[PDB]
Amino acid sequence: EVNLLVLATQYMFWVGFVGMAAGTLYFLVERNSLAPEYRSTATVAALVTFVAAIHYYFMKDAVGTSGLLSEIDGFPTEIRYIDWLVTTPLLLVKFPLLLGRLGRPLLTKLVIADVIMIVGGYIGESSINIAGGFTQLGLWSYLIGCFAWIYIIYLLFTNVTKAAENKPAPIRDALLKMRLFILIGWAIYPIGYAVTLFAPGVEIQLVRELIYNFADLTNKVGFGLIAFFAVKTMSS
Ligand SMILES: *C/C=C(C)/C=C/C=C(C)/C=C/C1=C(C)CCCC1(C)C
Repeated sequence: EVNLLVLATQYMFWVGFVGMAAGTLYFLVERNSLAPEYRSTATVAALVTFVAAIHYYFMKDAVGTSGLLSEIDGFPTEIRYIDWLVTTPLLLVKFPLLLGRLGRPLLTKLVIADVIMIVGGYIGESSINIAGGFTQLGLWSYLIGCFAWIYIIYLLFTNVTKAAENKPAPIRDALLKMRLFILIGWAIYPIGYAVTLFAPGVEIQLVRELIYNFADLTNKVGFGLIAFFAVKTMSS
């Protein structure tokens, strides 16, 4: 029997695709509206939504067109993590990019941590999927991942926060907003993992992907816009 939740998530994957495609085009069109020194801010933001767009395009093949639960296949975990592996670092660079051999140590710390977080997650999810339920590898990977994540938040609310003050108001204020994305917006994913780790089922997975879809829109388009307006405001 055809499933309404399945049809719904099929639709939402298109929403992700179109939202990401549209953000991508916005950033690319408004790039020359920027001083030549700020254009990289738009390009990096566009590259991220672009990657997420390709991710959401290929989700169409994971669910399929059937509407049947049992028809759900593909490699949606790999698709999502390859997206995450590329986009999360490209999102984190927006911090030292707004700041300015003086923003490179911060960047280096951000990305090592981020890489530990993402691949930890991948190892854990893959183990959970293969077993069809809780594994301790699934638990410890996660915890290590969360540690990396908390380390990132620490840098943003200390290192980044302090350097922010030495920047012009609209850049400083953007940087301070951006932090909350990583603290609150990014919290959605490890929460979704926790549910997955302790509550198996295809349907709950579809719901997590739904929520991730909104998280992503916020954390990629939203987060990109914030930084883009600062560099346009400071382009006068
Ligand atoms: C655009 C995609 C984004 C912003 C994805 C962010 C992903 C995370 C913040 C992942 C977090 C995880 C942990 C904090 C612990 C280990 C499990 C991970 C992958 C889910």
